[PDB]
Amino acid sequence: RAITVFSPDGRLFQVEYAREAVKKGSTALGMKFANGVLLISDKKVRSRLIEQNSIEAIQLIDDYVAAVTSGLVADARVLVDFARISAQQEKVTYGSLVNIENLVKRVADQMQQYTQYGGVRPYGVSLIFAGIDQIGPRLFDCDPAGTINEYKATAIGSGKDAVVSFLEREYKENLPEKEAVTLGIKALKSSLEEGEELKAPEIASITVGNKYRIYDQEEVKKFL
Amino acid sequence: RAITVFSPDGRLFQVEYAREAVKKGSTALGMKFANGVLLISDKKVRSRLIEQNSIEAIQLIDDYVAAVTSGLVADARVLVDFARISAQQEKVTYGSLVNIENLVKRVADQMQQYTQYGGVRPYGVSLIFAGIDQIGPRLFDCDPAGTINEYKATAIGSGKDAVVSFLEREYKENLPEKEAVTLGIKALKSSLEEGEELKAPEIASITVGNKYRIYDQEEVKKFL
Amino acid sequence: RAITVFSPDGRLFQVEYAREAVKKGSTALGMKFANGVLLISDKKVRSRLIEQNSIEAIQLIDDYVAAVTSGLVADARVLVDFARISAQQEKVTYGSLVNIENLVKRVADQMQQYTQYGGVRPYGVSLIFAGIDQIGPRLFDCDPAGTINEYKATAIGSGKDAVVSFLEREYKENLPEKEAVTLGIKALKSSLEEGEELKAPEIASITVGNKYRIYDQEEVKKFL
Amino acid sequence: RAITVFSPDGRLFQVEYAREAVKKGSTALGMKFANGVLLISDKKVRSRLIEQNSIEAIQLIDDYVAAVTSGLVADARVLVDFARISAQQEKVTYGSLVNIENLVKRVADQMQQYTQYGGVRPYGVSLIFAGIDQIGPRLFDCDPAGTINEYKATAIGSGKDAVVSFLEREYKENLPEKEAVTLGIKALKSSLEEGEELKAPEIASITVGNKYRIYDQEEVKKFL
Amino acid sequence: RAITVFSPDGRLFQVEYAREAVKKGSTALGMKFANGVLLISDKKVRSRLIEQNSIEAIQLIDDYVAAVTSGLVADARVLVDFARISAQQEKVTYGSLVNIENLVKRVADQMQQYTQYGGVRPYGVSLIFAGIDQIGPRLFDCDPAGTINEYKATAIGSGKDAVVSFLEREYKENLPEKEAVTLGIKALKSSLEEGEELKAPEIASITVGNKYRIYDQEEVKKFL
Amino acid sequence: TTTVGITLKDAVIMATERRVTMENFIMHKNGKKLFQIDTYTGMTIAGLVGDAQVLVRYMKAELELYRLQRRVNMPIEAVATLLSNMLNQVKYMPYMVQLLVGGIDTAPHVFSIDAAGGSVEDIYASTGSGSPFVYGVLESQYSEKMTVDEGVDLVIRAISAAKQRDSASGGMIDVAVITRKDGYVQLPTDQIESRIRKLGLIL
Amino acid sequence: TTTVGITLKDAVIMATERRVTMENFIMHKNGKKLFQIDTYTGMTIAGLVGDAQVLVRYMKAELELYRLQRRVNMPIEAVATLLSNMLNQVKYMPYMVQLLVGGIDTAPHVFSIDAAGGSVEDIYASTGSGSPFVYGVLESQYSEKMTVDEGVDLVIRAISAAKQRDSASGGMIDVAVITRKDGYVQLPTDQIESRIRKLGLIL
Amino acid sequence: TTTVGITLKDAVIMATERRVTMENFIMHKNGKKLFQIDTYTGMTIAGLVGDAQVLVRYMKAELELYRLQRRVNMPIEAVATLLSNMLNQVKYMPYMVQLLVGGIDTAPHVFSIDAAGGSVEDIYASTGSGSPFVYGVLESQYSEKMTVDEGVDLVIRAISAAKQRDSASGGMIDVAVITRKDGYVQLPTDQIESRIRKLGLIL
Amino acid sequence: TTTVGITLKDAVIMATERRVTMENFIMHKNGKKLFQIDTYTGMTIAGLVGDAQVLVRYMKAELELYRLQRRVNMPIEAVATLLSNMLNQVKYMPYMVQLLVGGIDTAPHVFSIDAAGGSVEDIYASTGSGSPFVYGVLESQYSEKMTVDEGVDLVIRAISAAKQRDSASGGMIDVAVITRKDGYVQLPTDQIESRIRKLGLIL
Repeated sequence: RAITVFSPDGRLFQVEYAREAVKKGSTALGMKFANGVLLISDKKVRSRLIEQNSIEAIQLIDDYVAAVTSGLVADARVLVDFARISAQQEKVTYGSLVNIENLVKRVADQMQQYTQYGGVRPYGVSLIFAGIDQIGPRLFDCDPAGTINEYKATAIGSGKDAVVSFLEREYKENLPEKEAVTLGIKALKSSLEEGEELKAPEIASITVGNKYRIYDQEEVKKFL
Repeated sequence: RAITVFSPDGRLFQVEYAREAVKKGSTALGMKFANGVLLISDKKVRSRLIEQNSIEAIQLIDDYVAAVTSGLVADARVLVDFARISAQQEKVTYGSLVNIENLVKRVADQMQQYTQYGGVRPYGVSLIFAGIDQIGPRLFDCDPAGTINEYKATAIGSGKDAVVSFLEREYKENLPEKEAVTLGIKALKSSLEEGEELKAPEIASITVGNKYRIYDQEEVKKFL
Repeated sequence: RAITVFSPDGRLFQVEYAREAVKKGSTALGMKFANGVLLISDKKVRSRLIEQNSIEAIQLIDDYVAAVTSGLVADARVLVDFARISAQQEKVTYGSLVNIENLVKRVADQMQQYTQYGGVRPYGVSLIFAGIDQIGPRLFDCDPAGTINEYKATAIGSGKDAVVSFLEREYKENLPEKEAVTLGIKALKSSLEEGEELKAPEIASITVGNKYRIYDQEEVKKFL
Repeated sequence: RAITVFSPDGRLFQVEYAREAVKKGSTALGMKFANGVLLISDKKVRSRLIEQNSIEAIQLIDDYVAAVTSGLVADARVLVDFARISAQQEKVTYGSLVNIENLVKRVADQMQQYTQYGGVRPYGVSLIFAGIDQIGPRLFDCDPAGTINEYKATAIGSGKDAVVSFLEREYKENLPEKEAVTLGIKALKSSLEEGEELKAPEIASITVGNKYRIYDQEEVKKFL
Repeated sequence: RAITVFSPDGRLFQVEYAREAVKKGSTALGMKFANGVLLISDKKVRSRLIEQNSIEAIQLIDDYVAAVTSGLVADARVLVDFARISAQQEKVTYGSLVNIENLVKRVADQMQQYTQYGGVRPYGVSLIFAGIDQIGPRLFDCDPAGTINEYKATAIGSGKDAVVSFLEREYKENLPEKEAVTLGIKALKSSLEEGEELKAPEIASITVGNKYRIYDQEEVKKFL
Repeated sequence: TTTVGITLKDAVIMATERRVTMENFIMHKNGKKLFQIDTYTGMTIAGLVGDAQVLVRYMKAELELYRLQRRVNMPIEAVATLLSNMLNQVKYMPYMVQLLVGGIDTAPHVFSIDAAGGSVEDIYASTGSGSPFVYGVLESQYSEKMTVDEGVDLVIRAISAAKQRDSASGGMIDVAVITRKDGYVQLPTDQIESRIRKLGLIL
Repeated sequence: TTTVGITLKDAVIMATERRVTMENFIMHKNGKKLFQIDTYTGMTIAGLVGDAQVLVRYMKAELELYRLQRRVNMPIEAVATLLSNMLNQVKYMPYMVQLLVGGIDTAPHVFSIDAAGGSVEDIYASTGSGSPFVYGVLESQYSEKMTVDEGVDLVIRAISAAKQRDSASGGMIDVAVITRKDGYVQLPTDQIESRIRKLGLIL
Repeated sequence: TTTVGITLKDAVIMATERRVTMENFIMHKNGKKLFQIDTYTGMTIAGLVGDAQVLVRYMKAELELYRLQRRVNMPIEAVATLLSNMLNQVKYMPYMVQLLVGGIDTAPHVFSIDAAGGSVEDIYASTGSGSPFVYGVLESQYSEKMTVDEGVDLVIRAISAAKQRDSASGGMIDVAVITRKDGYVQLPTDQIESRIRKLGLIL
Repeated sequence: TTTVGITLKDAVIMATERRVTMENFIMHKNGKKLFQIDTYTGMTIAGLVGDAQVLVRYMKAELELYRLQRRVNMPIEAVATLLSNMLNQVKYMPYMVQLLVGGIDTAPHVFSIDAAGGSVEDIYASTGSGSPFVYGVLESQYSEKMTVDEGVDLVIRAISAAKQRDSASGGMIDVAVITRKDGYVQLPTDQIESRIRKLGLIL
């Protein structure tokens, strides 16, 4: 009941308790478009003393894999650094990052381990990975148990369910990049406009063939 | 009562609790036919955002052993990867995968270990293995304690008992592949048609001599 | 009270709880005859989908030591594999398996260890070993504490006590092989004919000088 | 509830309890100015027997990174020494301390570890780091979970909230050094003038290009 | 109270609980005579299926040290094998088994260790060692704490106290071997004749200068 | 020994001799030095026999595990990089071997790897004892505008020159053409004898 | 020393001399170099004595454990691959031995393994000090259309030539024919002396 | 082999030959010895091939991880210090290589690193077998008041002198100019042939 | 040194000289090289003294532990296999020794073990410096139809020939006959001097 052992009926209570820990985080989402994929994190810069642009929740794992996280921010940073060095290991060994699915699977195995053993709590963090590989655009989710699922569009955070409802209704598969980031912002709006404000969010995109591009402060307000 | 130690009467409570965890999973089944063996997983693609065909629960262990799993999906992926590298170890050592029973036995020993020791919970996952070896077609089950049993036809998941009742009545030993996958789909139907829908399931087969063939989306709907 | 530590009066509760776990198993027995020894396991093939002959509970440890087990089947398979590799170690070291008593003693030391230490439960399994060595025919028992005893005839499983009562009355020491397997089947009958069925059991024998012979399906029904 | 495992709803109770341990400490703060950054610790020299100037809470990590701490003073000294040797590792490896953010991230990973594992309590200490790198002036916070945030001005200690309220109202971004240390002292005053005394505080500054300068006893009283 | 830690007043509860475990065993005893020492175990062969003579509780440690045990028989066999290999170590190192007291002391240190540490229960077994060395005939006892005492005559088992009372009254120090084994059998009788039967016991002797001699079945019945 | 690998328009042809010695003393008149390492790429062997067969077992295993985990074949640059890292993780208990791995993914390749793990691409390569002879004839006759038939004729002429002018090579030549359309196909010995008798190299 | 192994139609014949030296100084006029390694396959020894007997003990153990765990015999390719991996896991504290393992599973085989673990098939093979002589006579007289009797006569003529023309070999020849029908049967010394006196090789 | 690196006003030009041998026996007429190691710095190779390619893979990985973690490129002093610590942590199982890493951060640099990890700056440097020739011509003709075109002409004249007077070098020269404005740009082979035919070095 | 072991009808006779050197310089005119290793089997020593005495201590210990655990003696094949595995687990920090272990279980045996652990049976064997002489006389005079008295006379004649024609051997001969009936009995020196004076070998 108080460490990763099984329930009276088939539940891992600590891994549940980690999922409600990642429900308490900041919302973020991502979606594929016609020839790439985008990630938009809400960034709700609370005080004016925070160095707005220098805090980044969309972090790069490689020039061809990015990640946005939600949950406990410390476990987030540690796990994202593990993903970075694992991508570097595959660059050293095989010469290129052939599959981004292998990269999410190794990180998810790392999370499964601390789901599995005693003497350690699970990673209370959830992530979504985005990028192109040889196969094409991929968008993955990652769960405190280490569960991965592949999406065309997904969410994470406090606005998990509201955003996923909007995506469940209004997502169109093949979509130009401009209308894609517009649909993503409308998703982020409908959920986060319960504090009656959104802000400028942070958003990155790739189209297949090019490297990574994170927007600047000025460009996102045009779509806002 | 709360770790793998014995009961007041002869029960391992955690390994039980793992068996009810694998009762909460998705159903799948498999059966031998005249010269091979098939595995059909129900795949119930819930949302439209899931990349339907790219999530695979029938996963290959070698070109001559396949596996379909049920239970906690993270423990599933980790254990299936252990089975993959163990089959590769036997390819390096002996030159070929002579017995698929050795392959299920090593994986089941791995599950018995975390059934045996403290400081770790049991693997809450159940699997069935299928394929031909030098002996011929084999179909195995694997249990959270590490129990293995050999079948001509078996099931796993939420529709364990209903499917096994249908198989217990209506199974014929030597059967052509077409009527075999038809009987398997009728089995999967009778259980899973309590939500009054089935979907297109996923299904793979081998006939002895050939390699592996997983169906595509179009072929399974002809038998549906 | 809940790990292998002593009682308020001289009992190991977990090793007891393991003995009631092996009381919940399938019955089996064995007996010496005039120039060899036999092992008969009841095999109660429950469903028709089980591959009747391919599940084997009489398993070979060497061409001159066999074993039949009862209790938790996973711990059974792991311990029997330990006995196999230990017999192989003695073949590598000394050139031959001179004493089968050494082989049961090493396995029983392995069981005593997890009777002794914390952080591990005892092996909930009981076995009987049979075979000839340089000394002659030997038949051993093995107990969840690691207790060994040597018999002329013994039992294990759910029908422990009923079979041992019949053996206690009706055993004759020097006996031809045919009347020996007949007496063994009468023993297995009297106990297991409470579900008003026996089935074809599985039975193996050695006479001193020859290797191992496990019966086929047809031969055991003549004595049935 | 009593070690770093998760809550019934998403809380790490020990890491909370560490945050209330660092709320019980001595207050300190820091802020960027036009071309550098300052750190002012309150130093409340209680008895006259304490060697006033030789106790230092603003401690140097490198000639181009300084740190002031709050909370348990022993955990403070141990963690500050870890930061010192980590900065020295980066000097040995890369030739220079290129990013001060890397330095706060390694220390915060060290704190995340004892947030993560059992058999160890979290570091009950909070720190703020200040200095210039190749990027420019940086000011970081560090939290018992290992959370880092970047500020233009921040606080820590018993007067966390009162000082942060004054900074939230009255901070101006680009500011000459004299008016900067005056604003910092007014911040430290408004909070700590509840015991109706402040004292001479301790305060250090850097302007980009120069090394470190800690004031002497005489200079701080001019701004007091 | 439930592991080897101290009492509210000076007791090791687990080592006590081990002493009541060795009170539940089979009785045995030993005594010096004029130029040697004897060990008599009661052997109460319960069923007729036990291979009467092949179960031995008087076991040899060396050609010049023997041992008879009482308590948990599995811990007995493991500890006796430790004593065997320790005697062999002293034969390798020094050339001969000069002191049998060193041999009982090393075994007793082995028992003290699992009396001392947590994560392991004490050895629930008691032994008596007998044999001649360079000093002469020695007879030792060994206790679940690792306590050793030297006797001229001692007992162990269920008939500890009754036998020790008879020995306390009727022991004569210098005694010919025949009258010695007669006195020992009278001791074993008076205690064990509460089930109104004794049986043939097992008994071994040494006279100083000769090797070991265990009686056969026929010789002990003359003294019975 | 001798190996040869040729990249041409949309195909790669790799062939070896079959004579293994293992002593001076030629011992096995029919060995095996041409290995299919994956369904679209193969590997040839020109070193110490035991070490190289261990290498072939390991690379078959790793590429099969790769194809299973990723549902796609491995690229040729990746398999040469993997093989180079394997040979260069241990070079002070070294493998004395000269590997040559060819195959097609979206364009044909044949890569050479020395005993120290220096992977390098070339449009045709050769390893082994009788290697400079086939480099001579491939320097004189090879054109990249060839078909598959002219290519395999060039390869058989090459290995025939190496068998004529070298002691260590010899035995029956075996050739495998790997192309994207028909995959990896090893020619039967009847067609090889047919090309030998047609090109006027039989004696 | 000398060994010989011949694959013919549905059988494999393996024979050795029996003379062990262990010095220059021939010391044991009746050794044992032909070992049954499993109920349908055998192994011959041509190296350092102690290392090779350790190898025979290990392979008997591993193949018996295999047959027990799987209820079927091991294939010949598997036992040679196992033996090669064993010899090649340690080659810098190496085994100085030349192994030759023959047997039948669904087709007869005889595989040769050097000290570095290079497993390679051949239809007849030989190892040891007096090995080129039996390669000479097996190159001149062996045909694959032989029976078992013509095969064992060829083998005895071979080892007789090696005993006549080599110092290290000698002693009484022992032969074992392994076939699928009758299994592994080692010929008694009376039939061996009968074939020696019949073929005109006795002196 | 030969490499050359020149620092001039706001640029750094690095060029190599492309001929890899790997034997005496020149084997690969088109190798790759000029590697882009990061978006503003490159690395040239003049040693044992396998070890140096491992070094290039590791430095690409470490500098890419660096740029990702810090959102800025690594300085040239830092990459040479890193490379020196890497080569000097193991020098008794050593790398036999001579590395030359050039690039621009706020001022152009080209640093030379020997096999023992002695990083040292110079305004022009060269490594490899045919290195003293290009040191001769760069001692006689180089001025720091050059443009980029005069610099790359000097570099091609240098490597042409080394190709004329040395056996180990040769093959088609490849050149890359790295400057702060246009970044790292490797010249196409058409412009290289154009400068060769213009400067009167073609034969 | 010299040892000798003879298997005859139901007995085995093992004898040694007693002269230990340990230098050139014969130092100990009465050593001990014949050791009883178990109640029905013995061991003789012909190598480096210290290593061999360690071997004797270990084998006494292991066989006594064996007899205690199993209540039966160890077979001779088992003790030679054990001794061979012991000597062959360490051969690169090796034991320079030549062991010879004889004894009777159900049939008499005498096994020879070299420094590499090659156990091999023979009906008579010898080790040591003066070993070819006793092999000569045992080749000329030994018959397997001997009694015990003719056997021990043959053994004393053998070791007398070795003492006459070799520097390293010498000293008083000690002999032990091990048979199944009377067990292991070492002859007293009075009977040995009696046989020496009877056979006409005293000088």
